[PDB]
Amino acid sequence: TLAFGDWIVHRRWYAGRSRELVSAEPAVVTPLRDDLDHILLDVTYTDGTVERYQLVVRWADSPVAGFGEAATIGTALGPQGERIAYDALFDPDAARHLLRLVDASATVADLRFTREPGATLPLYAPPKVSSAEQSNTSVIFGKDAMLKVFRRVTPGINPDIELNRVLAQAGNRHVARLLGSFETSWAGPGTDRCALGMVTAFAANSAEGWDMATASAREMFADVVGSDFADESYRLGNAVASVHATLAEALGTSTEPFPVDTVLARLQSAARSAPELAGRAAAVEERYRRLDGRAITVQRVHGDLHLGQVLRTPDDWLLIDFEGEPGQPLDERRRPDSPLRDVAGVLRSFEYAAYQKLVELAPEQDADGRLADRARNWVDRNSAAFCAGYAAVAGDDPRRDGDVLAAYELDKAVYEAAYEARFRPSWLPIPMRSIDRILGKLAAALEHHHH
Ligand SMILES: [Mg+2]
Repeated sequence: TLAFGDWIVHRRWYAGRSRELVSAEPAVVTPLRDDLDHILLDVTYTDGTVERYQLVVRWADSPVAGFGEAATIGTALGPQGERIAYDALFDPDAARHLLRLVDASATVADLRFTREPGATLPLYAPPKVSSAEQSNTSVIFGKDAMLKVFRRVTPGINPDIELNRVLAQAGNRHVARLLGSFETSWAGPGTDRCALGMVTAFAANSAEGWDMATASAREMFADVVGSDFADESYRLGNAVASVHATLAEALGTSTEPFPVDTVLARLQSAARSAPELAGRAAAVEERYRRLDGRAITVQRVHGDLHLGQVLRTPDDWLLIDFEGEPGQPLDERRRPDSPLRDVAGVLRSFEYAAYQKLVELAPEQDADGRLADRARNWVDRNSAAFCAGYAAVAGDDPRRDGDVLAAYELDKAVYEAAYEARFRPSWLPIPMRSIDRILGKLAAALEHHHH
């Protein structure tokens, strides 16, 4: 008996949105220590839907200084008197205990922990909660590993754990290597699995691709595009193609028709959010319909790839965060898709990294368009370098199937336009300019005029 409902609604990882909660009750309580409980908490809404959250509770018989407001869940009487319930993920000892359960591949009631074979976990290292992690809770152990504990939990195979495991077990170096994970069942022993968390190698001294790209795209007086960031873009292309190759080998490839109806439905929806799109919708639809019946090769992919999802360590580019297409249910997130769609996601990301500058300037600051010209030249240079690096590993240039590639870029830009129109109108010119450019790129490719 803790007032879970009163506490959870204030948490940044709580996704109740505006909704009235009917109840918030533990579905399963699993003791880990005499003062540590693992809880699956079911929150029920007025429409009858239930959303499950994972909580770990540290009990204290007296107020413990280290915990702040967000980590204080409530109070209850126990067998030795009054107790305060804290969010145990903010307790270094409790976080270390979870890491030790992973290390041992322990089974505690219906909780199953597993250490990846041959992995070493930093049981000695100081645990610190990462403030950057928003949707889940992450605890970084020294400079060696990160424990990510899922907050909202759902049944089925977790794609981030699944694909990271495939990549690590195959020896692919372009990941933050999976070191362990843990899970439970959805409705007691013998029912659907429910992933609970993961442990990955942590890279100190890394840089986010988006930060490196934007720094390059902002260098003053850089009218002659430089080779240093092109070299990085090439190495990034190598890494993405290497990840795709490992995934294709492990999880297979297959053929499907280009998904004309799906991209048309996205276009129809987007055009409702962004009226600017109506003027382009007929042209977009024509290009998509030219792909009706086109067979495409599909495989397991990253699914939400952009420069925010890649890290440069001193030695390599890594891809992270394989949960898949945002907003989609788990089954959909595990569908195979074209590797060219992941390539398209990086190309869109280059466009934003260069053109963010322009939407933030006053018109008078680029009256003759010379900074816009530089942005275009920078995107072209680094897109070519990325595709070339991809080709060097894949043995096939993504630009070869240029029609399919451009159609995926176009579908992303249509979706971006709807987003910017709703949430950031000043950024709308970025995907609108892309749509007109890509319409020509795609028309050229559909006629086999691309290089
Ligand atoms: Mg991410």
